[PDB]
Amino acid sequence: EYKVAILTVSDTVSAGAGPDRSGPRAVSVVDSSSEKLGGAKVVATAVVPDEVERIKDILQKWSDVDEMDLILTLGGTGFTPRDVTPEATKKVIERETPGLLFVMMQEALKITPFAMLSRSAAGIRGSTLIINMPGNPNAVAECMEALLPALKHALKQIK
Amino acid sequence: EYKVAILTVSDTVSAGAGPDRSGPRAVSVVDSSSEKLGGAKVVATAVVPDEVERIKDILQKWSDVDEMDLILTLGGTGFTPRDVTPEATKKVIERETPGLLFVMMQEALKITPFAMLSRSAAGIRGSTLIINMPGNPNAVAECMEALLPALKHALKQIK
Amino acid sequence: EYKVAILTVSDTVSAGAGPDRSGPRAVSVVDSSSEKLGGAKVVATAVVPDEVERIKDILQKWSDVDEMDLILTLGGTGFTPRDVTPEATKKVIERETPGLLFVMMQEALKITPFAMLSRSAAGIRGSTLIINMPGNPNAVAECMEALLPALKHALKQIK
Repeated sequence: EYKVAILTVSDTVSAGAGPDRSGPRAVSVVDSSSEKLGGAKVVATAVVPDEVERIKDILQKWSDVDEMDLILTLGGTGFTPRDVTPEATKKVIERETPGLLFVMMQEALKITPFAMLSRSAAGIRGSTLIINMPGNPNAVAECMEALLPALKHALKQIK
Repeated sequence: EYKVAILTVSDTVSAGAGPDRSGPRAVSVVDSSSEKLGGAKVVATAVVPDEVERIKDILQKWSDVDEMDLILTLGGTGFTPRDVTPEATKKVIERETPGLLFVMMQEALKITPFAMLSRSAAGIRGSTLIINMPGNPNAVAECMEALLPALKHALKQIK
Repeated sequence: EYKVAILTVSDTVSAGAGPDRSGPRAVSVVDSSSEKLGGAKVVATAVVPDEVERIKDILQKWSDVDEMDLILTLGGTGFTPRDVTPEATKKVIERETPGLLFVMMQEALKITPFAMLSRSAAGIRGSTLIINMPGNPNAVAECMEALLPALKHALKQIK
């Protein structure tokens, strides 16, 4: 009923130099949150390198052509010079959703102060909600737990 | 002494299809916060539909021509495709006031996690402070309570 | 090992009409946080008036030409019409670092609600981290305490 897609952003994974350890975790978190999200299913994944054009193209495609309801990105959100996910994300979103970002930061900071190094963006494009999430496997579970109480209503409101 | 104006953003109310239930609440909250705000009075209200041009025009007019000290908007801050108040507001403000947004979000989240679905913007234009607030009648009371400790000094500082 | 530079923004100080009371405090906070920051030293200070061009030029110079690792600005962050530091900073940064802002706001609000009147910006330009901090002498000590747990890793990540 809600079409979720998960974008892994990683030079390493994209080059075939390493496995995606976060993608599967994210899929499985969404999957077991399905009821709480009002019926949602991961319907597509993709891997891109840490390059803004590659990130933008997918977000555009998944929003404008495939009409996903929810896109989660993983990675490319830190202080490393290659971390460009938020900049790519900011170019393509139309309506910022700063409350989602406030909640993720607030909860993540309860676990570790290193949370302050996340530079995630989030917003709506067309009728797709796009949320940047950190690249390590536990992050999606933690962010999804923080957002989950309200994310169902978020997706319903977007229509 | 401080001139407050309150803008209701709502297709329904603007079309005459329904009453403004939030406007009068906001007026009355400002009014009974007058002492705490250093002497403030709601001096004008207006209703506009959920259209960016209509919203921008009023914010411009009230800031540039009427020289309001404080403009509160109500509504148009959610995830609904018609909710365009923050996008309108972002076009017309000059200096962001992210602390006001942090406080409103932080307090609202203590009451309900659905607070994360607010996309309010806020900032200064010329010498007018503009704050987006949620469309339901209790929200202005709650946001004003969150901001009130420091809003007096905010208005003084703007001159 | 990390090159820190501290910019004081103040019409009064720049004109010679008054001393810098915050500058020396900031230098001394960085200095005595050196170990915790992985070896950092204030290597340069400058004073500029409350004018965006003056502020931008220095941030550009210190980032592009001198290659500072960390720039702290002091002052020009409130609601006063001359307070233009964040606007100047926003023009020169490339990658926002909103978690640093979230943390400073969160911690400052524990001390006083007037913290919500800070409009600080922060972000990375090239490989320089720029953080706006408030103009009063105790602020840099407080903000640095809030950021310190993670700022070492921030500077390492930027390279």
